[PDB]
Amino acid sequence: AKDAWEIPRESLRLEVKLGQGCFGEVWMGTWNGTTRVAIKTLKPGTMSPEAFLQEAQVMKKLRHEKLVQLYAVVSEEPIYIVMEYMSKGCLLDFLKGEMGKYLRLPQLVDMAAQIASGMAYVERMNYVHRDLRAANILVGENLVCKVADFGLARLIEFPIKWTAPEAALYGRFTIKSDVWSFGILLTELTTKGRVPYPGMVNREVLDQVERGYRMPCPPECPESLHDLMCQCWRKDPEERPTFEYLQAFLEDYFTSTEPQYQPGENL
Ligand SMILES: */C=C/C(=O)Nc1cccc(-c2c[nH]c3ncnc(OC)c23)c1
Repeated sequence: AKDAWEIPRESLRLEVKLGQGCFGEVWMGTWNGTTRVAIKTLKPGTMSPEAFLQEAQVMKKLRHEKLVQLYAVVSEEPIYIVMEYMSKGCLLDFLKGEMGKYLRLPQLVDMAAQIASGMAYVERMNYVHRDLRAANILVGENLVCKVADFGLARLIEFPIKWTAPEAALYGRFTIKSDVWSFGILLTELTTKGRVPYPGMVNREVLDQVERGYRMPCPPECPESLHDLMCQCWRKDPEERPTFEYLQAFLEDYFTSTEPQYQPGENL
């Protein structure tokens, strides 16, 4: 028995590869002959069909302007998850590539504010994302940024570099472990997409972060924004800020917190 998200596969056409998802290719396509969509597919043997479809099931419950929106599901093999098309690709590639070279702090903080707004919704809905990072943010026209890849997201009831230590070690995933990941994402934004903890392997990251080590202020990043990162990286997850606070802080940043900001060479 199917629900009202289900469509027939013949209503989809797949034009062009957009890249590799976690478990199969993602394609740009059209739906019902007039809607541009993205279509996540499942590579054979990677994982079971319904484990793949848990991603679609979580997106059925989520609807916000800063989260990539589910459109439709084909729940018979070959499975397709059909969703909103984001024309500028993943944020990580955007930051690393030609276009991000001219991004400066006002645009980067505005992207962080949009991401914080989507995560504030996740927060209000009592969900956790667990895979928050620049590779899982998608960019659209006018530099809209949206939270994507809900493959691990879940109603509240792993790469150590982005994952809060209590989640990596003990599996304690809460919205505060996502707040930690958002702090790491802020470093990806202010370094034009560099890998966090440069020159450290995972085991060193784990040992050091447990000893109190935190990344220093990126070059030309204001101390006030590095302070925000350090708050997101507090050892005690309950001392980390809420996404509601991060959204407001970042939206108001250049009036309330850095009214004297001056452009630099890179930020
Ligand atoms: C950061 C690299 C990366 O993950 N790129 C990437 C892979 C697969 C798909 C996409 C992509 C691009 N536009 C999209 N719109 C909607 N959904 C997507 O994937 C789910 C999109 C980028």
